[PDB]
Amino acid sequence: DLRPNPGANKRRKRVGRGPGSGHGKTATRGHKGQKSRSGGLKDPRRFEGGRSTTLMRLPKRGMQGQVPGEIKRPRYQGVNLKDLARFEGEVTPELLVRAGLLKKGYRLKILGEGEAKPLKVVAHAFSKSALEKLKAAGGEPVLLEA
Amino acid sequence: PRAKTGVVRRRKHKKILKLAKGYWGLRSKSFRKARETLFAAGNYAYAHRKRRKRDFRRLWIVRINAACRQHGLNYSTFIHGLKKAGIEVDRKNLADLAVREPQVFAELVERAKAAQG
Amino acid sequence: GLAMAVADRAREGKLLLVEAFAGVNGKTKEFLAWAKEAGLDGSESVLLVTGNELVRRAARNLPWVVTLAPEGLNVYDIVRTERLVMDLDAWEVFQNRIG
Amino acid sequence: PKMKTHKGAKKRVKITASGKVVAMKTGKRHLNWQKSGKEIRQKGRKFVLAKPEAERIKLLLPY
RNA sequence: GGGGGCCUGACUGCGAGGCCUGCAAGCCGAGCAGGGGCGAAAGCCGGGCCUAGUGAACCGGUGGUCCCGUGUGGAAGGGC
RNA sequence: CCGGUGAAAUUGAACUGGCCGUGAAGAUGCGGCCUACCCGUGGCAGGACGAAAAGACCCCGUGGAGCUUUACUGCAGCCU
RNA sequence: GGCGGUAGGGGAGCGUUCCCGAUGCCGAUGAAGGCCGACCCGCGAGGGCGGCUGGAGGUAAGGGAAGUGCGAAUGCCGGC
RNA sequence: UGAGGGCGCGAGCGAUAACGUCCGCGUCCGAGCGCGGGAACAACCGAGACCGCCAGCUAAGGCCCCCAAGUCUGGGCUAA
RNA sequence: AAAAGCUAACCGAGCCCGGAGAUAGCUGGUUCUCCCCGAAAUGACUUUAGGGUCAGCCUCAGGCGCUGACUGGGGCCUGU
RNA sequence: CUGUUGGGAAGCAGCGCCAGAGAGGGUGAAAGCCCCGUAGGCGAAAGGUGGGGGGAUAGGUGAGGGUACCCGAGUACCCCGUGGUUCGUGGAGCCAUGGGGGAAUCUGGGCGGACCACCGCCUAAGGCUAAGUACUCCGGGUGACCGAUAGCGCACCAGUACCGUGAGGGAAAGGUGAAAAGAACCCCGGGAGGGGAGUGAAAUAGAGCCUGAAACCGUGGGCUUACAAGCAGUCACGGCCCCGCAAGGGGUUGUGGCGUGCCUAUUGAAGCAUGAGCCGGCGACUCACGGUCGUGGGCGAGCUUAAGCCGUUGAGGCGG
RNA sequence: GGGGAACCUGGGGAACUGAAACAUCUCAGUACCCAGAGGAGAGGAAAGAGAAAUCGACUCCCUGAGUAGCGGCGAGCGAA
RNA sequence: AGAUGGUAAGGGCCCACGGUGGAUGCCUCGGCACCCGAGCCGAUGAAGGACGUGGCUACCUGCGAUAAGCCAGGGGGAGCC
Ligand SMILES: [Mg+2]
Ligand SMILES: [Mg+2]
Ligand SMILES: [Mg+2]
Ligand SMILES: [Mg+2]
Ligand SMILES: [Mg+2]
Ligand SMILES: [Mg+2]
Ligand SMILES: [Mg+2]
Ligand SMILES: [Mg+2]
Ligand SMILES: [Mg+2]
Ligand SMILES: [Mg+2]
Ligand SMILES: [Mg+2]
Ligand SMILES: [Mg+2]
Ligand SMILES: [Mg+2]
Ligand SMILES: [Mg+2]
Ligand SMILES: [Mg+2]
Ligand SMILES: [Mg+2]
Ligand SMILES: [Mg+2]
Ligand SMILES: [Mg+2]
Ligand SMILES: [Mg+2]
Repeated sequence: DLRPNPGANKRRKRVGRGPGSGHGKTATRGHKGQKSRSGGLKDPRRFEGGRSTTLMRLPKRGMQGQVPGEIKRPRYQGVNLKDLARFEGEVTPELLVRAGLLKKGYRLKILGEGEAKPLKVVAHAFSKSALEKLKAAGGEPVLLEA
Repeated sequence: PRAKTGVVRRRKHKKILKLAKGYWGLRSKSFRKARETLFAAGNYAYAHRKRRKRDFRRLWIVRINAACRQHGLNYSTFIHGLKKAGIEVDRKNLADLAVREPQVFAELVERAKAAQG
Repeated sequence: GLAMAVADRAREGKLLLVEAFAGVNGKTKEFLAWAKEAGLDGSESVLLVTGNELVRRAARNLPWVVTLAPEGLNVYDIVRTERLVMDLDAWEVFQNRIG
Repeated sequence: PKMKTHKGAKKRVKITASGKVVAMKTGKRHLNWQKSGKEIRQKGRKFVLAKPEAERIKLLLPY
């Protein structure tokens, strides 16, 4: 293809809205008409009316914070073995991040659904009702400790 | 990339002048006056192009009425016979044969006094 | 996008890898005869790639031939020019990109 | 720039896993001088809503 | 509706399906388990013949709770 | 009246009659009817709801500002 | 079969300024702009054509970026 | 968008006044101040206007003149 | 020497520069063309009544396909 | 280089040349090769710089055992007010402290979010320290930045004229021609201003001298108007003058038909509700970041970078 | 010793505004006043961080991160 | 009896020709921003300014009682005040 004639496809050009005209868009600039319109209508999300919002809900969802804030206990993240059959061997968190899971959430636990290739998976924990689902396969050593 | 007005705003005011030709005083040289009286025209011309028939629709009848009453009968009594004769011809204009040879129309009259009396 | 355009000249044949040069040194005259003995008669435009800063000189003043280092194969200039030329010194990085 | 979440809504609401929004039920720490023991049950359980949840969704969004 | 007896179902854990209705609410409710009251049993009991007699949310007191509790162990505060 | 010099507010545009009705209902401007050669000049002020400073009047604004107080909170100062 | 239409919604287009298209092309045998016209294309906003003036820049087809299209705001500048 | 308005009707207020108001049904103006009758007359009557034509059928309403259409036929009525 | 008078021609708080493009639920303006559809002035809440959130009524795109308005027949509810 | 239009050639045609230089600007119009210059290369007696190299100097260079010496004072620490850290007294630490109480020398002293025990980090109350970082009066390069109402207020004798005592406010205004070659001279006339001749390619480029619109003023010509009631127009016919070929077309209007200016707010207009004397220009939904929906393209259990690092200078690649 | 367009450190330090009123809060230690340091300024060699019997002076960009947290827990504020 | 032109003081409509006025189009010793560089000056008197200075000089510019300027070195080579 030469330099010109490489136009776009279709359904993609901008032609944005130009509401300063005389029969295209209206002489009130689109979504305006009544009044109280030049700056803003406050935030139509959490507010407006001036009644009581809908913040009238109760926030029991506790442990809403202290002072030093969060605390460093490790995030246990699980992983469904459905695609653990994509590979095989002494699979370790070391590469499970390289595959496309965990992502330094760290502390890998295995669980899930499906046939498991008797592939000996080393991790930090295993779901019981899946561990016998592994017991009919191979071997599963545990993490270091805590 | 600035894009001043320039050509655009003038040429338009020249077109309104172009249609405001012969309009009294400021109504043809002052722009936003010429804009106005053009609004009424296109409206005045609209309605009247709907009206020009009713004008002639009326005129024809009087001439017709002028003719029938020169035989001795009214327009109301004239038309019925023609209609009784079932003659979807008479375009109320084409009944202008009162100075376009009359016997052609004078003997349309007697073909009316038939089917009614 | 780098690949697509290269085959576009291959798909039309408008391609050439080179390696031999009567103009391995600096002279615009020491090139246009090379083009004569290769097939570029000033009819249509050309992009050129080489890792030698001498040949560039030998054509940096060529209106229908724009310089290009082996790296920034800008798809602009590729599609810009109506024909393409490149070298192995390119066809190892273009390969190390994809190949 | 960089929209600020609404911690006054985080502490109150939890975003589901089908996009729905669910809050604890209202009316359980004031009116309880003995009224319907029935009521102290369908108010200790979470409930979902309708239109206004999208008014809430947009108050979160990075979370 | 007027009397007498025995009782505490003015229970707990749920709760299908629905009236009204913009939201929040408000309102009725069969069915099951734990345990109990009455009645010989069928059965009834999740307040009063009903429709009014009430207050989102924020903040804080009191009693329990396998909870969280900052390097760790108690503690302080928080959470249900 | 003649010679010389020569502004202003106002102004959408005008070829600007009266009367009796209509009409958000005070019509040169709509309907009907009557009157009226074109154009000035001197003057009078009934109309053009006349020019408004955004009426000197009343009301509104979760406006302003001055003043008052055993309205609220703070401060100087004063006692302690 | 439908096509009156305000707020409002969707779709489609015309014009201006600039960039790729360009070391390209049109331009002294006259460009942009300004006076015309009863010619032609388009329903359109617009694009071409003949004449006059002017005297040096202007840029197609397809893409891109906008300080982008005026009839009013007792809008502002200037002129009358 | 959340000020509506008119008319017919069923109520309340009002004086079985208000071209006054608050409701319900429906209609129309607003958005149909675009056409025809109502002299004039936004919502009373007819009738939804995409454009053109010097073509025909009609509704309301009208047929002596402005004003298009019977001084139409028969039968009564009234002398203001 | 007291009117709230005067403080550089308008003093219930001087003038200038700045915060500064303060704020304004208020007024007014909001610019080119053509096609299709096409409303609302209702209800609830609101220091709420010119404003604002939700439902209602509108437009567009996708997934549904006789259900939809209206009528006829059968049943039921109604207490002017 | 020549030839040919052209007042003028860089244009057009032919024949060539350079190229590490074909980026630009100027020359009577559009030049790679007429001019300055660009590619590339050389360069200062003097001042400065120094950030790269080198010399010198400042400074610095061992361990084991014992000793019972010293390790930064109203300081540490505690309380009463307080500020900073996201900490609005909150469970409220830590850092600094205005007031008050007031230590110790490694058998010591602070900290790890009240407090205590252990465990771990630190050794305060003396000071100094380049680099990496912000800015643009200045210089350079660059621009999908403007082009005389724009761009800062000033392209120009502008922070001027002008206003105000004063701080302070603060404009308007560019364009002959390539060359002044700028009108000798004659005539009207007091001059100004004009006629002619002349220069000039052009004076219809005349010194507010490129283009010259619109409002506004006037002269000439075609149509009309002194029995007529008017948002000033529309429709029809005739009439007058003009263009044109049949036929048709332009401009005007006498008569007849109808005809309640525009915008805005209003339920509501023709309106006695807002606004505009007119004209011409400036003037009003863009941008940044995050996010919901839609769509176009890339990959697809994956998808993707940010700061930054190498390189021509309108090239990209790494960077997980 | 004074000047220097902005940049930098310290001493003081608002209110409009937001909260659709408004006092805690925000705007913000911003704008403004003062003193001073130069081509940069400030900071700068742990009585540090923070959980590993680990990092190692200080500044600067990215991410962490609108996380943890702060809040008439309301607007909204905002680390390491 | 009747019918009918017929004059324009002036106006309106239009075409032509100009006057003011300056938009639009073209040009730019001007500014706007980005990146780099560079970054202080003064008691040896600074930044800024007053007055003067020329053969004649009104303003600008430069300069300073030696005054549109002095001295030495370096660049350059036909004009200059
Ligand atoms: Mg636009
Ligand atoms: Mg519309
Ligand atoms: Mg407003
Ligand atoms: Mg609300
Ligand atoms: Mg499992
Ligand atoms: Mg007819
Ligand atoms: Mg006849
Ligand atoms: Mg009058
Ligand atoms: Mg008061
Ligand atoms: Mg242009
Ligand atoms: Mg009528
Ligand atoms: Mg139809
Ligand atoms: Mg008749
Ligand atoms: Mg006073
Ligand atoms: Mg010739
Ligand atoms: Mg200017
Ligand atoms: Mg000005
Ligand atoms: Mg204008
Ligand atoms: Mg300097």
